[PDB]
Amino acid sequence: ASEVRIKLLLECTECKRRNYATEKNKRNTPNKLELRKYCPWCRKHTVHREVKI
Amino acid sequence: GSTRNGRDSQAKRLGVKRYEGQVVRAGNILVRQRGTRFKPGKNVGMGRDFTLFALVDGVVEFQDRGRLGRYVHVRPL
Amino acid sequence: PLDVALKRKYYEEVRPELIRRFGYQNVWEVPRLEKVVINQGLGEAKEDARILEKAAQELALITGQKPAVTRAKKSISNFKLRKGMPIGLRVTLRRDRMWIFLEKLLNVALPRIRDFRGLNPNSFDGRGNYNLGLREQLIFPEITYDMVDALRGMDIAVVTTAETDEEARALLELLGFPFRK
Amino acid sequence: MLMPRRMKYRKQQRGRLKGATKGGDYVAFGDYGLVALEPAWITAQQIEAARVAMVRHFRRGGKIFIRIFPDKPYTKKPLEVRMGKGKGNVEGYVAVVKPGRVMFEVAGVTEEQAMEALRIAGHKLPIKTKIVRRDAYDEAQ
Amino acid sequence: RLTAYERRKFRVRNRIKRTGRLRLSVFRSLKHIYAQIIDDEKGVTLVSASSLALKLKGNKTEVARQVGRALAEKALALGIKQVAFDRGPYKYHGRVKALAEGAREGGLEF
Amino acid sequence: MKEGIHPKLVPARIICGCGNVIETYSTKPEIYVEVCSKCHPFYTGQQRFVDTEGRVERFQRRYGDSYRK
RNA sequence: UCCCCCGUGCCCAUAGCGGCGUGGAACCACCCGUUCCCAUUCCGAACACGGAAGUGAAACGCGCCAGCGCCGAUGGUACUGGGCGGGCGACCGCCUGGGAGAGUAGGUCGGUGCGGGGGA
RNA sequence: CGCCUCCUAAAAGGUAACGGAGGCGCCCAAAGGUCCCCUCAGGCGGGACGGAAAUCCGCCGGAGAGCGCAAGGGUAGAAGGGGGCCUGACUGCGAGGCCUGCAAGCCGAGCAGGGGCGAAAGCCGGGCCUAGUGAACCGGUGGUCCCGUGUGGAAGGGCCAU
RNA sequence: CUGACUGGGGCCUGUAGAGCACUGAUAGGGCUAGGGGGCCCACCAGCCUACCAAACCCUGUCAAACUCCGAAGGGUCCCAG
Ligand SMILES: NC(=[NH2+])NCCC[C@H](N)C(=O)O
Ligand SMILES: [Mg+2]
Ligand SMILES: [Mg+2]
Ligand SMILES: [Mg+2]
Ligand SMILES: [Mg+2]
Ligand SMILES: [Mg+2]
Ligand SMILES: [Mg+2]
Ligand SMILES: [Mg+2]
Ligand SMILES: [Mg+2]
Ligand SMILES: [Mg+2]
Ligand SMILES: [Mg+2]
Ligand SMILES: [Mg+2]
Ligand SMILES: [Mg+2]
Ligand SMILES: [Mg+2]
Ligand SMILES: [Mg+2]
Ligand SMILES: [Mg+2]
Ligand SMILES: [Mg+2]
Ligand SMILES: [Mg+2]
Ligand SMILES: [Mg+2]
Ligand SMILES: [Mg+2]
Ligand SMILES: [Mg+2]
Ligand SMILES: [Mg+2]
Ligand SMILES: [Mg+2]
Ligand SMILES: [Mg+2]
Ligand SMILES: [Mg+2]
Ligand SMILES: [Mg+2]
Ligand SMILES: [Mg+2]
Ligand SMILES: [Mg+2]
Ligand SMILES: [Mg+2]
Ligand SMILES: [Mg+2]
Ligand SMILES: [Mg+2]
Ligand SMILES: [Mg+2]
Ligand SMILES: [Mg+2]
Ligand SMILES: [Mg+2]
Ligand SMILES: [Mg+2]
Ligand SMILES: [Mg+2]
Ligand SMILES: [Mg+2]
Ligand SMILES: [Mg+2]
Ligand SMILES: [Mg+2]
Ligand SMILES: [Mg+2]
Ligand SMILES: [Mg+2]
Ligand SMILES: [Mg+2]
Ligand SMILES: [Mg+2]
Ligand SMILES: [Mg+2]
Ligand SMILES: [Mg+2]
Ligand SMILES: [Mg+2]
Ligand SMILES: [Mg+2]
Ligand SMILES: [Mg+2]
Ligand SMILES: [Mg+2]
Ligand SMILES: [Mg+2]
Ligand SMILES: [Mg+2]
Ligand SMILES: [Mg+2]
Ligand SMILES: [Mg+2]
Ligand SMILES: [Mg+2]
Ligand SMILES: [Mg+2]
Ligand SMILES: [Mg+2]
Ligand SMILES: [Mg+2]
Ligand SMILES: [Mg+2]
Ligand SMILES: [Mg+2]
Ligand SMILES: [Mg+2]
Ligand SMILES: [Mg+2]
Ligand SMILES: [Mg+2]
Ligand SMILES: [Mg+2]
Ligand SMILES: [Mg+2]
Ligand SMILES: [Mg+2]
Ligand SMILES: [Mg+2]
Ligand SMILES: [Mg+2]
Ligand SMILES: [Mg+2]
Ligand SMILES: [Mg+2]
Ligand SMILES: [Mg+2]
Ligand SMILES: [Mg+2]
Ligand SMILES: [Mg+2]
Ligand SMILES: [Mg+2]
Ligand SMILES: [Mg+2]
Ligand SMILES: [Mg+2]
Ligand SMILES: [Mg+2]
Ligand SMILES: [Mg+2]
Ligand SMILES: [Mg+2]
Ligand SMILES: [Mg+2]
Ligand SMILES: [Mg+2]
Ligand SMILES: [Mg+2]
Ligand SMILES: [Mg+2]
Ligand SMILES: [Mg+2]
Ligand SMILES: [Mg+2]
Ligand SMILES: [Mg+2]
Ligand SMILES: [Mg+2]
Ligand SMILES: [Mg+2]
Ligand SMILES: [Mg+2]
Ligand SMILES: [Mg+2]
Ligand SMILES: [Mg+2]
Ligand SMILES: [Mg+2]
Ligand SMILES: [Mg+2]
Ligand SMILES: [Mg+2]
Ligand SMILES: [Mg+2]
Ligand SMILES: [Mg+2]
Ligand SMILES: [Mg+2]
Ligand SMILES: [Mg+2]
Ligand SMILES: [Mg+2]
Ligand SMILES: [Mg+2]
Ligand SMILES: [Mg+2]
Ligand SMILES: [Mg+2]
Ligand SMILES: [Mg+2]
Ligand SMILES: [Mg+2]
Ligand SMILES: [Mg+2]
Ligand SMILES: [Mg+2]
Ligand SMILES: [Mg+2]
Ligand SMILES: [Mg+2]
Ligand SMILES: [Mg+2]
Ligand SMILES: [Mg+2]
Ligand SMILES: [Mg+2]
Ligand SMILES: [Mg+2]
Ligand SMILES: [Mg+2]
Ligand SMILES: [Zn+2]
Ligand SMILES: [Zn+2]
Repeated sequence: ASEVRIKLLLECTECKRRNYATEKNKRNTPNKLELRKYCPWCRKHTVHREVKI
Repeated sequence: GSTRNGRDSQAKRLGVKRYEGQVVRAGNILVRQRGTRFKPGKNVGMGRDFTLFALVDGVVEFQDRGRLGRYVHVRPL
Repeated sequence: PLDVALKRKYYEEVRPELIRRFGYQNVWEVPRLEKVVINQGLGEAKEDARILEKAAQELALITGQKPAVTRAKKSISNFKLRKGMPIGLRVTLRRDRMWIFLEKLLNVALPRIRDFRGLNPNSFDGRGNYNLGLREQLIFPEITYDMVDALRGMDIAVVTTAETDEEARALLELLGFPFRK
Repeated sequence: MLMPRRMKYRKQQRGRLKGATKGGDYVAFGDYGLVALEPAWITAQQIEAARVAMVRHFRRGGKIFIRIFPDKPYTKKPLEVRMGKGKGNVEGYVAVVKPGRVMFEVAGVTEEQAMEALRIAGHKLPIKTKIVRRDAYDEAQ
Repeated sequence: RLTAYERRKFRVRNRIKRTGRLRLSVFRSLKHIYAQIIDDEKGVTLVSASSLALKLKGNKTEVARQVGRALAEKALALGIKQVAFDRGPYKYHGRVKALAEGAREGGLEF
Repeated sequence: MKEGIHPKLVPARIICGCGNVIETYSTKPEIYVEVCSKCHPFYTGQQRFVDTEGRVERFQRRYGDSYRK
């Protein structure tokens, strides 16, 4: 982790809860991360979006 | 006058943990190693750090297969 | 497969003469053409107008085959060269397309070569293959003065089933490869 | 004088001097040899003094073979410092020599010359030595 | 010095052997296609089937299928049900695939 | 061959200046060339174009034997 | 249960390199094609399909050859667990039990299981 | 001055000195999962510009290349190179162990939920592996709707995540 | 009755010694790119080297952070005293 390699949260796009923490390099990956992920509240996979940590 | 050395890391306690003929339970670590100095054989799994461990209750057996490497097996009891 | 003069000339005239000249005991033992590989060393397209798509369009008109990009194995300081850079074109001709290319190469191309004194007899693999290089692409009948932006030549590998240079010399010359010495 | 052109490591542990020579125990080139009777670290300067003594005796003619090489760095702390603060600096190089080692050989020279040169050479060395002559025993090695 | 063929063969086979299922090996020549179901723990073949042994005839794909069906019938007779497919150096496709499908139609489990 | 990435090869006439016509295959059905193997000086025996000169020099002067003897 | 071939294992070079010879009935391969399935950062080379005129040239299989590679004693030695001595030391020996590596003699151009197809 | 690698270290583990040498305080949205395919460095010969070294062809070449970065181990019967589809760089747990003064640190089959790749067998709880890190306390933000000082709320706290 | 210690058996190991196959060091010789030098040229090549020398080969060696090898021992589990 660094200024360019930031920590971030993944938010379930359906119920808006933050379910995962991870990182990316915002120089290499300037766009918000979009990833399918299991949401324990929705109890199914869901597109999760990057949200500021 | 001074030294620019003086560093060393902690010893990692690697090696075989269960020798041939030993009675192990499933999950028992058999070998701690760097890379595959020993390869998993029958009823032996391998973890992300090359750790060999028993998949079943049984008796540990070693085998040297020449160019194919040394293997660690577990024989069901 | 297409009826093509050179290919026909190989089976009808060249094979018997070779069987004669060396006395092979097996039909498979006699020198055959395996592939013609064409390579554009380029790398003048490393950066700059790294559109060598102009050259690929040219190679394809010559061979009827679309060349595949070659890329730098490693990065190089002095040639100003980073790993993975598109530096050349390479097309592997076999069978009917190989015959057709050589056919025009002998009849038309090499004659159109400037101050042509004949192919270099010494340019043989040692293992029975041959290689020659060109300065221009204008040599070929497919390419006209209009449609060409700059001068880029190529390497040509002719691969034979022959085990020796002697045998390979025999086959290639029989086909019509014009040697100076 | 003799020392490695290059090395993997600047400094070596001191180690030990047990046993007869590992090898190098038979005349292999010349007619006569100088054999080590005692273990020692033989310095590069000792080796060179031995060499120069032999060519000086020969004047012109003969051939000397030097069969040991000082690749072991010798270490000494700067004068009047205390213990600690790291290993001393490399001051020289030594050849490890054990009993039975043929250190020098000569050729192209009479027996009287070879005996005498090797004798003088021996006086430059920190150990007892023996003069030997090539043998069938050597030849069979 | 191994070949692409030899490496490819080892690669897919090693993976199969790790699972410890009975192994359904398939050899495909220019003319024929062969299958043996192998116990790699005892190093023994259990049941066999081929176009050469069945004197099969026609289209190589349709033949492959038939030797597959055949292998199944004999296999089920010995109580062999579950198996692992050993495509070896061959793509899972065409003739090999056909044999596989024929084995499955026969009730071989994989 | 992969489809749609290659120029199609059609029957073709390459027409040389010497009157040579070559039946072959190409991406352009008709082509004119200034030269071919059939007329090129290197190929045709040794048809030495403009200069079959043979040096001509240097004793080739012979103008003449007139100095006195 | 015998020989040949085709699969597939095991031992893990005594099995390998190189040289030479040999085999196509069968099998295997090359081969003949590229319509179809599938395929090439280009290429039916590969992968794949449909074939069956040809050739064992390539590959593969099987023999023979010890130039290389590989294996390798018996002796003897180094070293040493335990027991004792000697030297001011660097170090040197004895007893008992163990015992190399190098090298020498020599060995090796594989052996074997299971299932197929063929032959006697 | 913590951490990693090698040696010292006396062929299990461990083992000190202001002993001998080097590294870390990152990184990667692929440099991750899976399926399929591919195989190096180097030497020699051949080939326009082209060179010791750019790309091409042939032969030899078991690993001396590669594996982001130190070193060691490992490794082509891939962990290396390319492509397709992807997000398991899961949630809820966890038999059994390694290591170990404590607290930590490490490996982990298997079961369930909902998935990814694959015909399948199967693999997938990040990364060839060992460094890339920091206990409590105090406080922030998202969620939860557990407590709510007579009662309903609210203030403020708890719990889950960061 | 499981203990220290001991007998048998299996597995694990990389030290002593040794070796040079790997990483490096290494004297001499041979062979042979590369320079230095000398004849002979600027017409671009040639010839000679008791010169410094890469790679390779031979002979002979060196190594805690080298290993194609490799003990005695040591460790651990099982049965027995
Ligand atoms: N286990 C043994 N016998 N060791 C012998 C070495 C003892 C002594 N240093 C000697 O040279 O004699
Ligand atoms: Mg310092
Ligand atoms: Mg230190
Ligand atoms: Mg430290
Ligand atoms: Mg320590
Ligand atoms: Mg420690
Ligand atoms: Mg350590
Ligand atoms: Mg161990
Ligand atoms: Mg794992
Ligand atoms: Mg991993
Ligand atoms: Mg055993
Ligand atoms: Mg077993
Ligand atoms: Mg033919
Ligand atoms: Mg030549
Ligand atoms: Mg050839
Ligand atoms: Mg033209
Ligand atoms: Mg000391
Ligand atoms: Mg001294
Ligand atoms: Mg000292
Ligand atoms: Mg002082
Ligand atoms: Mg000190
Ligand atoms: Mg000192
Ligand atoms: Mg000194
Ligand atoms: Mg010595
Ligand atoms: Mg003296
Ligand atoms: Mg010797
Ligand atoms: Mg298509
Ligand atoms: Mg077979
Ligand atoms: Mg052979
Ligand atoms: Mg024959
Ligand atoms: Mg043969
Ligand atoms: Mg036939
Ligand atoms: Mg026949
Ligand atoms: Mg088509
Ligand atoms: Mg059709
Ligand atoms: Mg084809
Ligand atoms: Mg094929
Ligand atoms: Mg046919
Ligand atoms: Mg043949
Ligand atoms: Mg094959
Ligand atoms: Mg023999
Ligand atoms: Mg051996
Ligand atoms: Mg030996
Ligand atoms: Mg002995
Ligand atoms: Mg003792
Ligand atoms: Mg002592
Ligand atoms: Mg002794
Ligand atoms: Mg003794
Ligand atoms: Mg004894
Ligand atoms: Mg030993
Ligand atoms: Mg021995
Ligand atoms: Mg052999
Ligand atoms: Mg076999
Ligand atoms: Mg067996
Ligand atoms: Mg049989
Ligand atoms: Mg039979
Ligand atoms: Mg240690
Ligand atoms: Mg240690
Ligand atoms: Mg230890
Ligand atoms: Mg110890
Ligand atoms: Mg422990
Ligand atoms: Mg300090
Ligand atoms: Mg530091
Ligand atoms: Mg990718
Ligand atoms: Mg992928
Ligand atoms: Mg190469
Ligand atoms: Mg070249
Ligand atoms: Mg050039
Ligand atoms: Mg070049
Ligand atoms: Mg490497
Ligand atoms: Mg991949
Ligand atoms: Mg999808
Ligand atoms: Mg536990
Ligand atoms: Mg603990
Ligand atoms: Mg730690
Ligand atoms: Mg599941
Ligand atoms: Mg599922
Ligand atoms: Mg699933
Ligand atoms: Mg599916
Ligand atoms: Mg599944
Ligand atoms: Mg799991
Ligand atoms: Mg990685
Ligand atoms: Mg990592
Ligand atoms: Mg990876
Ligand atoms: Mg941590
Ligand atoms: Mg904390
Ligand atoms: Mg406090
Ligand atoms: Mg708080
Ligand atoms: Mg709250
Ligand atoms: Mg409430
Ligand atoms: Mg209230
Ligand atoms: Mg109210
Ligand atoms: Mg209430
Ligand atoms: Mg409210
Ligand atoms: Mg609240
Ligand atoms: Mg938390
Ligand atoms: Mg008792
Ligand atoms: Mg006990
Ligand atoms: Mg006990
Ligand atoms: Mg005991
Ligand atoms: Mg030693
Ligand atoms: Mg060495
Ligand atoms: Mg030697
Ligand atoms: Mg030593
Ligand atoms: Mg040594
Ligand atoms: Mg050491
Ligand atoms: Mg050592
Ligand atoms: Mg040995
Ligand atoms: Mg032992
Ligand atoms: Mg013991
Ligand atoms: Mg024991
Ligand atoms: Mg007892
Ligand atoms: Zn949700
Ligand atoms: Zn013409």
